[PDB]
Amino acid sequence: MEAEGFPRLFHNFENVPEPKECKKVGSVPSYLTGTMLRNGPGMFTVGEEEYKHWFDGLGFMQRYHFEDGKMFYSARYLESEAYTKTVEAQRIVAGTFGTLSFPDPCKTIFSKYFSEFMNHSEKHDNSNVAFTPVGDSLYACTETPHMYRVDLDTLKTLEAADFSKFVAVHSCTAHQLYDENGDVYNIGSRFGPESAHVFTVTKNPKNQKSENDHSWEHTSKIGEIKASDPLYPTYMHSFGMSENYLVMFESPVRLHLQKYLLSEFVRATYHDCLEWHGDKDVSIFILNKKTGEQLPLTLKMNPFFTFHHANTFEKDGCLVMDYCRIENAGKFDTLLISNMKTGEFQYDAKFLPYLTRVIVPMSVSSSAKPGDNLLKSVPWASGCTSILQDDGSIRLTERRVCETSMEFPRYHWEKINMKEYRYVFGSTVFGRIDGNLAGVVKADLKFGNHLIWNRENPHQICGEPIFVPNPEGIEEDDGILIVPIMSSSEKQVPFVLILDAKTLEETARFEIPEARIPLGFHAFYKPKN
Amino acid sequence: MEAEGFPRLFHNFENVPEPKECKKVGSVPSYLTGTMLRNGPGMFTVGEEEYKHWFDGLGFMQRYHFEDGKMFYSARYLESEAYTKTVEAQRIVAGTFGTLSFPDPCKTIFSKYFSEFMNHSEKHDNSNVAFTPVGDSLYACTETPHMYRVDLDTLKTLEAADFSKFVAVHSCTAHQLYDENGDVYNIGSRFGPESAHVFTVTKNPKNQKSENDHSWEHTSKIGEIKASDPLYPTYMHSFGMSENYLVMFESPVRLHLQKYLLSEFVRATYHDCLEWHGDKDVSIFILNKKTGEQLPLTLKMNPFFTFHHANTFEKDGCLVMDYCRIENAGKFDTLLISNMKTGEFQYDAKFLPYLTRVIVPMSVSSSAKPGDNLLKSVPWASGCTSILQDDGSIRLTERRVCETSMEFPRYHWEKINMKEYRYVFGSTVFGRIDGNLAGVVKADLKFGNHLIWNRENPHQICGEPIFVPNPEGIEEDDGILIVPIMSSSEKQVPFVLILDAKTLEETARFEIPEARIPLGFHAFYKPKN
Ligand SMILES: [Fe+3]
Ligand SMILES: [Fe+3]
Repeated sequence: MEAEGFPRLFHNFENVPEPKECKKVGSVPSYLTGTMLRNGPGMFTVGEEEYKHWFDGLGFMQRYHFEDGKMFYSARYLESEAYTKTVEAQRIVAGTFGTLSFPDPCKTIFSKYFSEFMNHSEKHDNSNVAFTPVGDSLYACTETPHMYRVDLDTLKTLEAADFSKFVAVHSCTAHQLYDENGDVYNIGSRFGPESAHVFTVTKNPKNQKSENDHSWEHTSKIGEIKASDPLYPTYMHSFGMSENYLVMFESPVRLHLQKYLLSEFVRATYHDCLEWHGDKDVSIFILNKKTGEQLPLTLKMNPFFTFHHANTFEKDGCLVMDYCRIENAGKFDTLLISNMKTGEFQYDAKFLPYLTRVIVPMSVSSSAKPGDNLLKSVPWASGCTSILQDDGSIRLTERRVCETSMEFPRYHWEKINMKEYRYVFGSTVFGRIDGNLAGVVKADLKFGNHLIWNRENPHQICGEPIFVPNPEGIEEDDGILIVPIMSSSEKQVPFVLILDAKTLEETARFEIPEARIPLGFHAFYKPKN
Repeated sequence: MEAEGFPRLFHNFENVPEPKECKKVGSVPSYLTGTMLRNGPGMFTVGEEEYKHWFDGLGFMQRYHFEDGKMFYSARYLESEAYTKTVEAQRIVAGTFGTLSFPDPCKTIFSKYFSEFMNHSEKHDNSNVAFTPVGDSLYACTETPHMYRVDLDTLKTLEAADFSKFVAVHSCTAHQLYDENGDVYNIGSRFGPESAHVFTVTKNPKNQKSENDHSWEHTSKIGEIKASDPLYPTYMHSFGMSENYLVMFESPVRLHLQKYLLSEFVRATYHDCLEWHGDKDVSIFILNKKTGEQLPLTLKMNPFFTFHHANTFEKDGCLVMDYCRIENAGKFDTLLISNMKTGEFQYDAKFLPYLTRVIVPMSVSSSAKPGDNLLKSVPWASGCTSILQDDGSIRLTERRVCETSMEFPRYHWEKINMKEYRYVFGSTVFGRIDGNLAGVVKADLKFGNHLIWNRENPHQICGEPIFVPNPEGIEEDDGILIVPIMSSSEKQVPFVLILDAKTLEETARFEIPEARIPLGFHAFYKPKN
């Protein structure tokens, strides 16, 4: 394992099976009682073989448990089929986002399988992206229907769950959204000659007669919207939800569907099948949550990609969408492990994300004429324009909310999910081209008074910040942020940073009693009460 | 069209239908009476679309006719099916090596054609590579069975010839070798679950019951050798021939056969389907020309690729093979038109070719022990080793003949084809990494002095040198070289350079009365007597 640099983060992690108390410096509030589960990649080499993409590493989950003003750390691999098969074969066996599976001599274009492959859907279950709450439990997810319930206290892998038993989808996001009733929404792709994006809701099994309090059984299709090009449907990482609407971008990142359906024979990864179609406008697709009907407006924007939406809400007949905008994501080669090991991913200017707002008029007034900015009468919409076109469509321009590049956006879900709001917290892990020292950004959506927490040295890397509210608080930022601080150097111990969300001033940190924590993805904080 | 640079060479050429006398400076020998036909790419744009690879341009043939101490120039497109379809087009209609045609909406994996595609074979007849003599005529060839007879005087496209009507191959080289009897040898690939390399002879249609004196009908399989990996057979550009043997390299450039067979659905070019398998040794495959039996020796080398073999001959029970060795050819992306337009192709150090010799022992003595260099008692084999292996195989190492990078090798075919010899003439068109000005190289295979003719300015590009013998001569180099000098500048007229082969000193040049001649490939000189 290398002493310093990003290669250090790509050596295999080992289980930390027993929770270890972490060295605390500072103080935490009385309401910091709960458990944060973090998902991400942890196994990058198997024997002499190496995974290719950041998204590929086998899921290695961590538990950050807060109790009596202390923090306890543990970590374990997810016991997926992908993991078990690879550990038992000491070879890369299961396909992942960007690494080939072992070639099967019985699956060639000259074998009988070539006559059966359309009947088959190969299970991809490296659920290393995030955790999704369903009733009383958390499920580890990736961008497939194949999930695992995970024990909050022990990180034990419990039973598998197959989303596609309830709705016919081939892929789906690992970023399901949920509301105050605990109902869980997703969008998935059903591939075919008329590929469609399928919008789903899963009712909270606790609020209804169910087989158990963590069941997915109450899952149904809300509606669906066809891909513009059925053979090149958009890739999708996340989507947005307001009180009444679900919204997605038809991005320039497209899946080459015929190549993916044949990928076993042409020996292509899912990653190989992504293409950047810069010659096409982005479209906004909006579905009514109650009727399942698509909003009848054509909504076009200049090309861009977003991994993550922030919050989404309705105001004055408009749909407000915040998201982290990337000018040209390509096909995500920037996040190949070879390009991250050098650190050069951080300086790919066209790939860096910036928090961005777009404002969609949900109706066009009868007095409006082509060329009119339909937002001109919306005072709070300054910096966005949504211009009526000659053909009745609308062209939307965005406002960059913050000049500091940021991603992994989070907000005060308990108070203002699906409502007008002021703050987005994010991380600068993707990089920066202006030399800024920022690690965590608190972006101000109303007055532009942004706050930052700076990385203390070049070996610190900020993870996704999680907002935990003060139960006795009233303002949107009355709470703390939990921020995992990863380390790319043996000179820097990893730690969990606790910030006052109002000021981004540190109140405590907890040093991890291990040399490394993963260059990970998303985390979920479950309060004890 | 730009005033200067390689982009000049990638604008479409226009027909020059009538021979134009060229401005002569200097003097030529009395025996320079004959016709040189040159093949190469000339049409690179169709409407606003552009072909992608150097190998793609539709064939544009030139005639350089030497007579009465004069040279006459004319040029015309080859009237293939591809050309005929394309002039009547506005987008790329005929697919080539590295460019797709427009997609057929009825040929998706969801259509009935997906059940029929293995029965269908699309004709690729852009015969733009070289000319091959068969009886009394010349045939324009590419790396497919589809050829055209071409009139020596008018460049008129005559009748098509389909090699696959006489032997079952899917592809074959455009670098057929021939002997003093006018027999024509090739190697072609028959793809399938046990892909094989098929070795062929075409008996001179003269001296035999034939439909005419240029017929391919007397074509038979000499034998065949299976690919080591039937789904990854080697790409092949050329091969070698001695008095009694045919020899080919199983190179690291491999065809991804499954991807190629499915290329209509995954929208891949043949070029896209080439891959560099750097982790594999090169194998030498040798076939006896008379008996069709494969040499029962296993012969391995460190990876490399060669476009062009030079001469090949037997001596003292060994098989001597000369060829232009490239360390890492990748999948030929260096020769994409985008990378040639910038001139940067000339400085890809691992892609540059170097004339090279390897020496194959055709038997292993009973006294030989593993670890023995089987060439140790062969005095002239210095710098080469063929070391017997523990498993009975032979591992061969090569000798770099000349330190100046060179390709398009030619030799004094009339005197020493298939015999021991001294000289290879070549061009530096592929580039150089040391800034040298060399244009034409005369390499000495007997450890002698290599001679060079230097380009006069950076806008001169040397084509393939052809050796024309002095009939009164005795020495191997008693003759002249004909060298097309292409121009990348409106300040430089293209011309044909006539060099004394003994000294590589110019005796004459003929200025072409056109602004450009193509960045072309191979040429054939047919003497008038
Ligand atoms: Fe994500
Ligand atoms: Fe060639």
